[PDB]
Amino acid sequence: NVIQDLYLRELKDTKLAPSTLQDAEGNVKPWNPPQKPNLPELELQGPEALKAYTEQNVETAH
Amino acid sequence: EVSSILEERIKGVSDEANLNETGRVLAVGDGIARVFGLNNIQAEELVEFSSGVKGMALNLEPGQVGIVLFGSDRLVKEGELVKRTGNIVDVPVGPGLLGRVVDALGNPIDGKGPIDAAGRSRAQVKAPGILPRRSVHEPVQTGLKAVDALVPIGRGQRELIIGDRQTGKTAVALDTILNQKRWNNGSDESKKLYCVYVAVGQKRSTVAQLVQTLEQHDAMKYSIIVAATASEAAPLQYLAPFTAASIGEWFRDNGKHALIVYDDLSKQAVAYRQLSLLLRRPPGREAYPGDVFYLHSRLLERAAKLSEKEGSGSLTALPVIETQGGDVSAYIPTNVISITDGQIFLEAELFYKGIRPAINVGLSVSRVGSAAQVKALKQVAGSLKLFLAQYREVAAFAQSDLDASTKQTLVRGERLTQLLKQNQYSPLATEEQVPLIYAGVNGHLDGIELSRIGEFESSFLSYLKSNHNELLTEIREKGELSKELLASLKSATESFVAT
Amino acid sequence: VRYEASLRQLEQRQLAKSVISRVQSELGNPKFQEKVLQQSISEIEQLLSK
Amino acid sequence: AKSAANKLDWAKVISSLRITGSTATQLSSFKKRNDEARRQLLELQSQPTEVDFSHY
Amino acid sequence: STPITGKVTAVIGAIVDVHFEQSELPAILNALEIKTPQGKLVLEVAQHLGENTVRTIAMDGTEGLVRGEKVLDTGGPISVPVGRETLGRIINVIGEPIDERGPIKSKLRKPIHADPPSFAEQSTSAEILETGIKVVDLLAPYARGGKIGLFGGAGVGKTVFIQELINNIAKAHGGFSVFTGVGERTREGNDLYREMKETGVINLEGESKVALVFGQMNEPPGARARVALTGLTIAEYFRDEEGQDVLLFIDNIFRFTQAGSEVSALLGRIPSAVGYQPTLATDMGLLQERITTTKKGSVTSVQAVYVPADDLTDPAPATTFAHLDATTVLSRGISELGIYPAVDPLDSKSRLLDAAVVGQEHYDVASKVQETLQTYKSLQDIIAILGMDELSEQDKLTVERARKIQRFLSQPFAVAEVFTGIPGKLVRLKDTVASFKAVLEGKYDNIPEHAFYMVGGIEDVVAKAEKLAA
Repeated sequence: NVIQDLYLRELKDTKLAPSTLQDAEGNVKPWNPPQKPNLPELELQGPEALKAYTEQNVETAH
Repeated sequence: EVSSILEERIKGVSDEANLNETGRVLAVGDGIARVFGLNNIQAEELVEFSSGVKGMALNLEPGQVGIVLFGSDRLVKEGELVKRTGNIVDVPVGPGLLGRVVDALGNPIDGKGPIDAAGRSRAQVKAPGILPRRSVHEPVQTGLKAVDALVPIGRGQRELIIGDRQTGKTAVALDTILNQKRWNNGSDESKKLYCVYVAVGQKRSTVAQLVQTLEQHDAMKYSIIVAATASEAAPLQYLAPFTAASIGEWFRDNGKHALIVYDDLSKQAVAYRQLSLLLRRPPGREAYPGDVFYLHSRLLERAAKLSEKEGSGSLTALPVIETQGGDVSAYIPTNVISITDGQIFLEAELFYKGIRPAINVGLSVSRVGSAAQVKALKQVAGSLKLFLAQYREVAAFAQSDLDASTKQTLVRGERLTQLLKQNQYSPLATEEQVPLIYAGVNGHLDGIELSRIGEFESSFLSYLKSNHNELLTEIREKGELSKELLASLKSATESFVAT
Repeated sequence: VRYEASLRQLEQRQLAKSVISRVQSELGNPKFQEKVLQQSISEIEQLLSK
Repeated sequence: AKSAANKLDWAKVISSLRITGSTATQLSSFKKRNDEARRQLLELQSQPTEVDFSHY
Repeated sequence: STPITGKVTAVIGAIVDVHFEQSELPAILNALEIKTPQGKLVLEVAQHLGENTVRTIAMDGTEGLVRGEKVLDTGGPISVPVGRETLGRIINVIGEPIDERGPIKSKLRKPIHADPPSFAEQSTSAEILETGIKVVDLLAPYARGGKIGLFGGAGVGKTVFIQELINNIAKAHGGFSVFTGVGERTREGNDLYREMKETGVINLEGESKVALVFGQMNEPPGARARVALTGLTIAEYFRDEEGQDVLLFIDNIFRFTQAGSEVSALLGRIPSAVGYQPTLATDMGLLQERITTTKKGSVTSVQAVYVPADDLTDPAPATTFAHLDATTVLSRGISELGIYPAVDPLDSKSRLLDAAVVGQEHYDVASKVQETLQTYKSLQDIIAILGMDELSEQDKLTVERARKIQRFLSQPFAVAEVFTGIPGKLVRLKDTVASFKAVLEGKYDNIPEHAFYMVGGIEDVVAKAEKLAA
């Protein structure tokens, strides 16, 4: 009686709706782009490198 | 869409008025609702709630009748109807549970195929008479060479598979189900064992491998898997071996055979313990109930090989018992060991030593054993017991160098031992077990290096199929070796050993 | 792909809660009187037969 | 290239025999090889960037 | 009508009884809340004793519970927060932040209980974890879907083992994780929290790669029990709705077993298995089934486990051994010997090890290892009494390779820079298979034992042959 009655009103006035795109989007992973590769590692730049490498290995040994 | 299917189902549900006797929960705790009313009610009869939980009535007493709840404690409250269905626990039995994984309740949990039923038979019944019996003499081939010869297998013949934890207990058992595919393929239905694997208090993850492996080898069209999992409650686990055996009874009564592999009674006991302790039943050995014995005994005495009158059928059984490092002196192993006729005892050492299966066949005996054994296999492996038997005791002598005698025994034993090391999940026919063992016995395999044993096995088999597959088919179907086949069988081994 | 799969389930779940929504209307409306009585008389017919 | 680096390292192993100490000969040879092997497996993981709008 | 009033009737430790009014009709698994100076004491109804009177377990202090003090009825289990914004925050057992940065962000909430996924939902493994630890990787590797268990005694570096796996594996994989701490010391929490903040696994902005759920042992026995149910629920949310693999971690899961045992006697449930809860199988069973691979996510737990009295033939570990897929065994002796980790070579076993799943070469190599060590251990007896020169030449050589192998298990870790002080190594699965093989084939018995001591991958083994010579 009541099972049928309740179910008719609910089925008729409310179908299967797909969600909004906006609601879906939020609930999924965002997408971020790639940021900054890298600048290779310094080991002095300028003539700071030049004077220093030449002076440090002047020594050799027997 | 989906709603339509559901719409179909909704209409098929109506208001139901009439209901019989009832009770109302007074207090519910720990899965033990305690009910007021249910005066006249059968012993261990089924009750259905108003919240749709099921129960059984272990306790009947006049003040309160103490229901034991199977499901949730969250749908059961105070002051709730408990309708008396009026039917003691019974579950459907049919032929339709072939290829069907069912829960403890008998419904498909894999979601494949309907249950074609014909009757519902009680989970507990009583074991047939003395006159409903006939001696055990029917072989059964497991596909492992060692088990079939040293401690043969039979029909309505139960004998343990008691061993240590994750040492390939399941591999000893699985090989047999896969071997029962052989009879199934033909059409003599008095040779068809319709296997049942009963996973009790064993999780759904483990079982998912169990089903997967069956499916790959096309063995879910006669295997039945009754499951009461680790998560599923103590009534379901307590009632899982009783539900499974009962399915087997339909087959058995119609004149057929079927086979039940229980895994594991170590877990059946644990569930009875949970039930006893919450209903405050008497204590016993090791803190498991004292009355556990009675439980196991009732289940194991229905596994029997019946008279020809009862159609010439049986319920063959193979319980699997989980040990805590090889303890057999433990209260639950000890009960089962006395009840059943035979044991197989797997060993941890063999496992570590890279021999898998790690079945150890010296400490295996079958009480009834070889009365059920193929004639062919008895001739070529009587010898085989006496050769391996000496080698164990003479392997208590270890290397520098030894007597001329002692060293010989090790050479013979060891080639045989590597022969009986086999890969798992690989069954064998009667026509390919019988030639190999004869090679060992007659010392054409024990004249050949250890390393080359594994090689020898396949080559010799192929060599026999190419030259004379007539002798193999003859061997198989006669079931026995005649002097004309025994002449030939030596001749053949010689040409093969030459190459 | 996961959420699309999830969505077919959700759609049914929205209809579950909808049953609750008609339930509210029944107890507000004189369905609260009339259907309780549809229920009562059927119980009278069944119980007379016992 | 990468093989020139690895040939040149073996010239440097026998060089470190002739001088005393090999304080940054070794530290240099190890760094060069190492970060060369790392960029190579890094590249095997690297695919061009595409989105499959005709399957998913 | 449902009363919103209960008056407390008996405080006997953690057990708190309430006297609800007319019409209440109590239901198990509800949550009662009592206003208290220490917040809101949560009570999880675990019995009704009849006539509107529950017997409940406390999740907060009862050293200030006043009798006669009003007890509201909240209903069902408590609801924690789940999401992806629930990562890299420290969440209490009652669901509240002890990391003190406003509330733990939500979208949706679910309760600490969940029904276990049905047979139809279950699906198999197909991915193979690689930990980067040479002993685990050759003799028992884990696979996603698995319920890994780190069995050992005390002093075998239990936290350190658990720490190692986060240092490597956690960064590597594309999924998020959940770290759950069950009943552990105030030192250990802080050690985990600092070390991984620095390593960037914990970040103050959400959407991390771990979660933190610290439940501690100076909280009543019921809280220690339901810290685990709380963290687990975050992982189910990942798995199903947000469709991401989890590499869950729980610590120490004996505090979960031991906790149930405490409130078991007092609730009336007389001990079984000798000193343990009679509900040991089912509580485990429910817990383990939630952690699995289904139609979407694969939640592969790494669980610490404590073996009491260093004896693993005792009923509490033995029951568990069944429940876990990929056991390892650790011991005091191995750790002290200088062999890191203390994992034993023959006792590390998986039910996920197949000869095809890990490939034929791998399988054959790990079997040879299992044999050579086992001959070594049989020979120990002979060598003790008889002497080492009354061994055959085949035997003597197996002793020798087995010694090389035995010291080829030793690899230092970064999180065991409190022992050796030498950072960790990453060792690829193929590199373990190839270097062990070489020893066994007899082509790499030119290498001494100490050059397999303290090495990474293959490249390392070669590098150490040169160093010792000079």
